[PDB]
Amino acid sequence: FALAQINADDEFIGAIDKESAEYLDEYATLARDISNSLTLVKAAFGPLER
Amino acid sequence: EDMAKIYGAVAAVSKNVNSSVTYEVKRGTHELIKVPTIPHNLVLIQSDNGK
Repeated sequence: FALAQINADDEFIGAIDKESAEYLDEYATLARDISNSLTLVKAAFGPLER
Repeated sequence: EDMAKIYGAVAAVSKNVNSSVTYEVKRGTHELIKVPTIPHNLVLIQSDNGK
């Protein structure tokens, strides 16, 4: 009922641009953390029996 | 640095193996006391006149 239109201020565009850079740094960091952990498991542990 | 961390983790696990155990077995071993005098339990009774 009270839907309001969206105003794209210049600050909001800059806000998303800073977030875009942060997400890339986060995605790169998480991938490295995942890759390191996968390598650790292969050498640290083996198969589990009953 | 990550490879240094990973290898340290693996090296610690590989050292967790166990070599052997050591213990002293002493059950059933009791000390011995030493008896100086032999009990004879003998008494000599004589008459006053020696009859």
